[PDB]
Amino acid sequence: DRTPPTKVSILDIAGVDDTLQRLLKEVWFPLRGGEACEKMGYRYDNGVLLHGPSGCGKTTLAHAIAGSIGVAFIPVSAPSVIGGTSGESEKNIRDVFDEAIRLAPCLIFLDEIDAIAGRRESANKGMESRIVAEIMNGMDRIRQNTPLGKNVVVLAATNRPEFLDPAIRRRFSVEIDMGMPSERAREQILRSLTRDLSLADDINFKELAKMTPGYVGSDLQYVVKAAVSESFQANIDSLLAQARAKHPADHLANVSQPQRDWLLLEAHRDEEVSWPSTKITMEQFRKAVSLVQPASKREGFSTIPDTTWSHVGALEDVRKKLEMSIIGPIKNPELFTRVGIKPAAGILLWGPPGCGKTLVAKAVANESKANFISIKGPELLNKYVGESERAVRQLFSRAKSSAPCILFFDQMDALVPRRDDSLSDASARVVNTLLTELDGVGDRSGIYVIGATNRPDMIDEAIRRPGRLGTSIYVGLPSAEDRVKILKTLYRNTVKAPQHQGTTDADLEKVALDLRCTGFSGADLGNLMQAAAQACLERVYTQRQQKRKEEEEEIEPVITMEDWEKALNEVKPS
Amino acid sequence: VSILDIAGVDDTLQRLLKEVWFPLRGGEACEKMGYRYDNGVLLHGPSGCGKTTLAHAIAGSIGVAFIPVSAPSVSGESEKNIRDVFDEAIRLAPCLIFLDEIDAIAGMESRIVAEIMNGMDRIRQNTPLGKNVVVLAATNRPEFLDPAIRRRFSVEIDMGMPSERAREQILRSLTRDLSLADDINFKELAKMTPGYVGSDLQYVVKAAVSESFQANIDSLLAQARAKHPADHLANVSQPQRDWLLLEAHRDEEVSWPSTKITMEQFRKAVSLVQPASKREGFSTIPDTTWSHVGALEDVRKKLEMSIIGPIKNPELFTRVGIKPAAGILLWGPPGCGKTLVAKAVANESKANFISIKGPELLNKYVGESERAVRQLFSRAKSSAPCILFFDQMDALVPRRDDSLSDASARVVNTLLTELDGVGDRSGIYVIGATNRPDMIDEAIRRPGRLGTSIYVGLPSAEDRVKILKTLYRNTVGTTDADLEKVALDLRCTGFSGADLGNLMQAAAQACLERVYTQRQQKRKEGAEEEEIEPVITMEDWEKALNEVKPSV
Repeated sequence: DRTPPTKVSILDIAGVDDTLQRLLKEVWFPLRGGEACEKMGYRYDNGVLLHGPSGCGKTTLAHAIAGSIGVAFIPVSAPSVIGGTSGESEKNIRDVFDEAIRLAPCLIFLDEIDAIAGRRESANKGMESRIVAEIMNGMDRIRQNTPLGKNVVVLAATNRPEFLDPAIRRRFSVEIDMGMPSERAREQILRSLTRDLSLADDINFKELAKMTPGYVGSDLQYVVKAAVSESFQANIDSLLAQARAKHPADHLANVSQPQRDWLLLEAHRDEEVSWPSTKITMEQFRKAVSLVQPASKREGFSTIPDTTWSHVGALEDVRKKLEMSIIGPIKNPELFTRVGIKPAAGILLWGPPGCGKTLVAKAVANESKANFISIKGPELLNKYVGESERAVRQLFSRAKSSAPCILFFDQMDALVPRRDDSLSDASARVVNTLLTELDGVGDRSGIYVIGATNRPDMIDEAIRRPGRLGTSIYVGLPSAEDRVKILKTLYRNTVKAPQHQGTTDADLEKVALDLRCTGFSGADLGNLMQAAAQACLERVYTQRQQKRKEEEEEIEPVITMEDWEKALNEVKPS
Repeated sequence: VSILDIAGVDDTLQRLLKEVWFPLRGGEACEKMGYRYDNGVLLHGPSGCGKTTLAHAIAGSIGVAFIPVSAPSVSGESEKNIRDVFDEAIRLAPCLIFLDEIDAIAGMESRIVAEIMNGMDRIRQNTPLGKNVVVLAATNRPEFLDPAIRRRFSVEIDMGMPSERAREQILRSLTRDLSLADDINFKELAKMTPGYVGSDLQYVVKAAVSESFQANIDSLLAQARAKHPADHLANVSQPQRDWLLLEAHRDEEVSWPSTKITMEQFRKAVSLVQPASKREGFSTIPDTTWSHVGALEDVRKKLEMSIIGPIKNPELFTRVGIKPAAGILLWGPPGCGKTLVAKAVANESKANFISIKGPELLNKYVGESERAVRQLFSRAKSSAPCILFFDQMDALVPRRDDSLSDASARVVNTLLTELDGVGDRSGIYVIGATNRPDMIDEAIRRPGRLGTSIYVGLPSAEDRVKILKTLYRNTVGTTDADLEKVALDLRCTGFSGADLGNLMQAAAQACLERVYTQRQQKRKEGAEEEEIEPVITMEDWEKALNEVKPSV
């Protein structure tokens, strides 16, 4: 078996243009330009490493390169060349390299180098170091035993380059990082995948790339399949209706509607009808967002909050400040960079206690359509010496992974004390890391930090430096008349489910002027409405088990004044 | 036909429609769409649930030629056979391909997996785009398949708890050639067979056959006993006597009665067989009533509004616009009657009740430690609606003030993700039970997840009377009125479910001490007639109550 390549050609891959260009100069040139090596009398062989996150299409890229070059290609997987009998797996590697040198020129894709060559330092078992030594000797066999006219190139891929032994890691000449696709790369991948498929003219790939911060190419491959399935859903329902009308015959049985129609589909079988030509509607792409989970979800993704600026009352000047400071750079980075405005990485919110300042950050996150990550107050402070700052640094690393990102801390007053006084030592060990991280990335990384505090005058001055959390904004408390819109939008987007109901919009205005509902914010009003609905449902459940006992129906979801009255008598501010 | 013989699988066919019927028959829709449609349907379920039956049903319903492939059906020659199958399948398109027990030959087997990969690629690239073939397979365990095959086989259909009609029809599909009487009524057997699967029904029918023919066997035994005079021939023991009687006779054959298995024998076999596919299965709806649980009227109402209301009227909460909580949290005295509280809610909800006995899910495995948690939620979703009980909640997620143990983090994050995924409409609610609220992971107590903390109270005096009555009945005058006063003792107030049992055991200690003193005195002073008496009077309970102290 000469191991011929396949047809996974470049037309199916995109978004890796920066990396793919380097391959043109590093792997294509030696493989078929070996005649240049022979004429120059210079052995020109190389080993290329493609290290990147899992599910980035590395196998597809290798297959595409092998198919495009057209030379022999021998893929090797790490588990497939491991034998229980100690002394035969090394024979397998030797035979693979002998085949490579014999069937020259060719390309070797030794997949999952991390699973075959670990660290020799901790390799107690002789097999682990034996494999590394075998690869080391085989690389020299490659470099020497060549016909001088047709060199061979070795391609390897992994996910943890640090896990590789330093010796084997050094042998691969150029290590290429295929990071998470950017907006342009994601748009290119989405448009390339939807190549042969008929697309609706209103499909906008740009804002497709815009709502997917943390997805990966494989995640996009699942998303396109989900959207295709949703498009086929309407055609399947149309087929079901066409079967119900084409051969009604009342029914051939009395089992169930899906089974009853599937009998008709079975009965037709050979009969065929023209299939309507449907184009994937843009609504289905947005529907597919929830159908495919992101790879970077479990790692504290904290999906974009659904709360909008409606949930917060008035504060127009505050919203203008936020739009000009954070939203604007994210919305139109080109326009702001035209003026040369470096996006400030830090903003500070101070004033009343932690009533609803979190919702302010969620509003910015939703407006910017960027990932939001929060922290449960001073949860980062632990008794151990080292892990106190390790979580802080992991936060910023994850924010690097999911760009853009929103890192909103909670109650910094207990996490970054003023270190001017010669008091406490562990606290300084964390604030120093915080200053370093803030100073590190504020320009174009897209990771903006939002402060949360209620005594800004007692916070340390080094953080309030410009570029860091130096933008101080005083978020107050919404007034009574502001609560009119808040209650209306809270009730409207939640229930609104069918004159004879218990909406009573005037009751919302009456509640908004409650004398005992003073210290309430966007979160407090939402909690109050939740409590009122819970009390109303309690009343419904109580009444349903008495009047029916002495059965009419599930009587009513009607919400009366007494529900809100008991809620306000059973609510505590802050 | 195919559907008529396999009913109760409405969800299976509904999920199968647009992934199977669409490409095989209406493949030209994709050709007009210009989209290749490659998938591998992952079918999972215990043996006997009907994987082979549904496979042969789709094969007989499509009407095209089908090749029956199983695990034993096919180091290079079997690979060539699979190439022969696949190349003709793509050549003879459209066609249906199914590989039964695909797990058993996808572990030679690695070469089989490589052949399957190459075949799926060649189907992807060589299809006419208008008449394709679908690689269908069924596995008794999804975990056994290769992870690469797992990712490639991203299409799944859940064959969960078999329907009553399905169970009845598969019972009849077990009894084709069985010589049966006319008294069999398969309808009631399925209705009283909630917690069994196809293999379990096979066990049930085999036990029924064995018990039915036990009538023939002991008929022969009685005939042999009456045939041979002189009382008996073996004085050792009854079964050895039966075997000795059967040995000598041997060749003197008799007309074996043409016995037909009766429904009564099936009823007898139902009780004997109870595997439940687990330690408890899904523990079919408990019979505990709210009269069993003592008082807790406020607690009862809180459980109503928190869990029972969402279960009874799922649309009501959506109409009010409140997402139901992920479940409840229980705390207070030790685990005396928390299971009663959970079982009462399960019984009123009339849903499945699955409980985990604390530090049992965690074993020496670390890879499967989270897999067990995932599988529990998967089965609960399959058997929706269901309630899940976690007593001794401390055994899984103590306070993570110091997030050091990597396995603990892997467990807690996975458990949080799974419980958060399905808490609103899927009908699965998880019950958390422990002794102290403050020894649980903090990332659970906040709203949305298990943030509803409910305090379970100690049993009352009327409950204490019944608690004493049950245990004292198990110890066997009864003196029920005396036990009432014992339960009404002021010094006995500071007890709980565990405490009364230890109090009774200590009272037995004083009683037997008095018995020893009487035995010594009567034999020596007052011969050794071992006049043992277990009667317990007020002196014993009073002395034990004074000698026993309340717990904390």
